[PDB]
Amino acid sequence: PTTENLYFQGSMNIFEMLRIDEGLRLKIYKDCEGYYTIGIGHLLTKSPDLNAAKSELDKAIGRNCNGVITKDEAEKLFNQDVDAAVRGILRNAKLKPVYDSLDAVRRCAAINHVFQMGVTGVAGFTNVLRMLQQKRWDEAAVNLAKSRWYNQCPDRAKRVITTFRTGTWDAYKNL
Ligand SMILES: Cc1cc(C(F)(F)F)n[nH]1
Repeated sequence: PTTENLYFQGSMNIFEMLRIDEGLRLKIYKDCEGYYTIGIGHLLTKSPDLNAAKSELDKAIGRNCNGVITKDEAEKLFNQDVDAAVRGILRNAKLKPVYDSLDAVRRCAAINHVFQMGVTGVAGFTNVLRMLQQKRWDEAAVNLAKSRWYNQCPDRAKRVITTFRTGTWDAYKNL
């Protein structure tokens, strides 16, 4: 690896990781599962009612948005959502010990996974949790690739799975 390649891990963190997986959109859109989304992966609601999504947006941002936000507002919401996912892991009796056992890069993959799926969803991968704690990375990655989370929307999940496999940032290189 070049001097520049060795610097690349210092440029990657949970914010950059999720920014790649979720993208950045300033207008309400439907995600791969058809849920109204905005910003960097902010799920507004699971209701099919666009009006509900706009109401949630205005609540979340604190002004009359009519379905559009600024980059700065997207980033604020993004930071709040990342903090929520981290807090969700750390207060959970099942996730915390697994997360604690992980290296820094795999901890990012964990926060990412919880950001995407929510705490109970993630805690439901009983076997994968045990595999991660036991450093059975290949098996963990194979089992993650069976999940509806990955299979329903592979492009959003694939990088995270690879990261659980390797504990490196390689999946986020050369976009
Ligand atoms: C499958 C899984 C476990 C985890 C965590 F949060 F580290 F426990 N995140 N994703």
